[PDB]
Amino acid sequence: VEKVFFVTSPIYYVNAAPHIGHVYSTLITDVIGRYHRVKGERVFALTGTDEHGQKVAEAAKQKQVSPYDFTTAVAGEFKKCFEQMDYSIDYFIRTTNEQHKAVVKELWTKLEQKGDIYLGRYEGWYSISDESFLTPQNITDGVDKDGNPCKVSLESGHVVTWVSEENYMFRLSAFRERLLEWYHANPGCIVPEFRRREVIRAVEKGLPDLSVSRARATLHNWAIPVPGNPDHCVYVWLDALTNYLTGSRLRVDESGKEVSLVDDFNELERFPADVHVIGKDILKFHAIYWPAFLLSAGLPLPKKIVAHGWWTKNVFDPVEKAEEFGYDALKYFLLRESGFSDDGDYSDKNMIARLNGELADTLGNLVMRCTSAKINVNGEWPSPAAYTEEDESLIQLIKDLPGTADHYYLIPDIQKAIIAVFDVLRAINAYVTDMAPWKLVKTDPERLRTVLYITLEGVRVTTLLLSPILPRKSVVIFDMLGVPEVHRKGIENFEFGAVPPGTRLGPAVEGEVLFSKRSTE
Ligand code: MET
Repeated sequence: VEKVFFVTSPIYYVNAAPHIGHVYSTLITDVIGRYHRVKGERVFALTGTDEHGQKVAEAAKQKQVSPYDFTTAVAGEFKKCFEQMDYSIDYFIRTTNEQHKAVVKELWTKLEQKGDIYLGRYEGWYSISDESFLTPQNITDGVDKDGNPCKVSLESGHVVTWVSEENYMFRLSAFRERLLEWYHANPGCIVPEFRRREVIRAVEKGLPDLSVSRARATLHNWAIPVPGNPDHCVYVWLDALTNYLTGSRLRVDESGKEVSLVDDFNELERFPADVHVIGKDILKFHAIYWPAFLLSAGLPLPKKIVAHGWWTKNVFDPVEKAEEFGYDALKYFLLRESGFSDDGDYSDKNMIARLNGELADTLGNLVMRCTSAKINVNGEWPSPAAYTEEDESLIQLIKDLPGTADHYYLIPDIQKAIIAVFDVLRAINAYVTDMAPWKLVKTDPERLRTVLYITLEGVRVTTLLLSPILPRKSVVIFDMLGVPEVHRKGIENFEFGAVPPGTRLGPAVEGEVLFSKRSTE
């Protein structure tokens, strides 16, 4: 089916300021989005804030301001951060939004009508900071900010409290079999695989019913009322997970403000998400609860959930570090340095290593070589002569790259996609050192044409597939290479030889550097 490619970040709690956790999650969302736009598809990327809850109100209480003021402000801080980071997210959703609340009421009522919601009790442990229900096996001893003998979550380490409330309960136990079918039938639906195996083991152990309402007093009334029972409020997580459904039904205008909420999700061709980007901290909510709610309501399940190494909830300010090293450079580092186990190194020493070693020396260097007036004497893409077997060996790599990178982007594994491109860049540099085109201006012009054309085309294709990672620098590179706008996106232009010979380069700046190297501290 030809739909809108729907990619989402998680919606972040507004109890605190934007930090790297959120910037990272939304960066992954943004890159996936951009890739599918470069591929020439329709894209809706969603991000936003998660504004109801005991945890938010109790943080608004701390600053001694009303919940409406505190959330609006922090939401603003989030919006500004994402504009500074230079994402291309299509909409910013807020759970305080009135359209969103309508959708939550719709969904709640649908679940009630199915007989999947009932009035019961929850008597157990709860982490206010995680907004998570925990069994006694998931808790152990620890300390509070006041350093007293309290209990804490094994998951997160935040403080837990015992809760004994009469709650509206969701019949999650009844969705154990159908969830297991979904996992085993769609083995790519949770990524990476070891997290898929985690979710499956957990559901096989057994599922308790899930409390989906709280008594309004406990939430400091900062929540959505349960339809037809204002004594209770809706669990922040059913509220929160529903943002994806809300998002898929909002018409948005030129400026990014929402204007209309359609009745039927099919009208906009967005639901369900093709990728949900999340941190490992919130895997169970997205891989167990969410599909069960959607199963209950007769809605379609998402295609992929990708859970990364960081935690979604010693200073490291992204906006500071981007101002010091470059914006695209930082994004490159975060996407290249870590896969899906979180153990990677985020020191300056390392970023500089990757900035100099890879962005400057591999990519940047190569861009300057194939454009410089010394080597490229006519300032154009020359017409190639006949190809050696060494020429063919490089061309073959260039031709294979798009398919390879495409499979990686689709997993999705953005680290592996980058690596695949840089493998081809390293190869092109090797070909250039070997060919030595700087010598060939004097001795052999017929040959230089061939060498230079291949270089240029390798640089174009590598740059095209890197454009979701380095969106600004890719534009600068293409300008230098003189690539017409039409050839900068679309699967058509993944093919070798898309730009014809005789294409003129962009004008040069006598002092232009693509990536400037920085000192080993
Ligand atoms: C439905 S995504 C909710 C995520 C949660 N608000 C967090 O910040 O981790």
